[PDB]
Amino acid sequence: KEVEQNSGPLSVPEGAIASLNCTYSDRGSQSFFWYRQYSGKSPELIMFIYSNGDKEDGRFTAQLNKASQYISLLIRDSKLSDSATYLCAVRTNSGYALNFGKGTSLLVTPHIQKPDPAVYQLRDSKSSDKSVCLFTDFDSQTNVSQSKDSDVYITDKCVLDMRSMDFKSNSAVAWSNKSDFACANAFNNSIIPEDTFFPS
Amino acid sequence: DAGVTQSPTHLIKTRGQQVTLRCSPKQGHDTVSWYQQALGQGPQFIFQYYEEEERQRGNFPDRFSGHQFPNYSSELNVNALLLGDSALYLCASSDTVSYEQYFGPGTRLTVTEDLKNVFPPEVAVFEPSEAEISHTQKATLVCLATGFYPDHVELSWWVNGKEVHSGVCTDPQPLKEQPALNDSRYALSSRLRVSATFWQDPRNHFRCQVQFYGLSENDEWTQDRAKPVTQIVSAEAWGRAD
Repeated sequence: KEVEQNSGPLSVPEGAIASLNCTYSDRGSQSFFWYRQYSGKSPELIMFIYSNGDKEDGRFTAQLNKASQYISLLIRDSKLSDSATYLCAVRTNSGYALNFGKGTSLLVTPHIQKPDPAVYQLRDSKSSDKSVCLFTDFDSQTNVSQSKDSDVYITDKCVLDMRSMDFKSNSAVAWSNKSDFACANAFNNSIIPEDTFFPS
Repeated sequence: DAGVTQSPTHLIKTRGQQVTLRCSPKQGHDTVSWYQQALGQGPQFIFQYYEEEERQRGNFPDRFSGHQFPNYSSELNVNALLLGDSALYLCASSDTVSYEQYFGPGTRLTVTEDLKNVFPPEVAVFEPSEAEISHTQKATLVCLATGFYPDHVELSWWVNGKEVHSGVCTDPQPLKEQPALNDSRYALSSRLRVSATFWQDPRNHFRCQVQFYGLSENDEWTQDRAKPVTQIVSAEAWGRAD
């Protein structure tokens, strides 16, 4: 279609340079935009560019090459708060509407200083019988697998930041309604670190 | 707001009905562009209005109509609604001199088969394991909102009466409880991690708050269960010297 980018997701280590590219077909395109869209929100304009070369804005650099018909966004010193869908848009000629690409999901991944992979069981504060399993403190190379079983639910990995102690940790949560379920079983579908703690 | 505003925040409708969405451009802007955004896709252009005319139209059938009034504000009318119209509808404003399209906050439309598919979330907080506290000197609470439809909730954490952001991560997407079915309900989890010392103080109060966007008074309801209106559902835990 008119504007091309890969969905990804693309991972970039925290602090490293993130690079996103977009190509466009209309050689008469005159302005070029990058937007960022966090989950549950609208796109926010982060940069525009309209002549060949680089435009720098803090940690962001946009690059345009009208002869090759691409635009790029570079993010220096990638932050966890930079994880978002990044959307490029082109306006052909003046005052027209924007054509958007499909968006590239970017995941900025922290280095876990002291990996301590563990699965814990958490009880409902309102009745002991219901519980959840928490896989936590694994390193950023651990993939969490989507459940096989339709009565067992497993979330994606999320990264939390305890800001005052500059501490980052990964977690995923799993739960089920069948009693057959045990937290030792819970994340077997995933290739788990061999050194994983399983107290109960 | 002097920014782009839209109303309403959300709509839940059945097939064949119609909706009108409203947009006011940012102060100083005179052009409005409407877009439809499906999950995992880019905003798709519907039409743009300047000086009360439809200046461009994208690949949208005749059931999408628009209007721009003399004060620059705009409406999108969609009729003969189909299940596939479920989307975020975005309004964007611009002017004739600058390079600025800015998006409003969007209107989420769900078109469903029946309003009896609509359910509010149940919410529960799960307390940190003593195994974690003794292994890490940290304490992770999990909040789980389950059973909701449509899939839009906003989850926040409140510790001793104050909204917190540090130590929090909420799943960016809800998960489908019944992946194989169209009108599947959803779940969402969030974690809050605090020092074990903070959890161990029984004066500390932790509350997971889930805003649900559901039906209003304009919706008829003649099921037995409570009308699944827009509402907040919370759960809580208190700390414990274990």
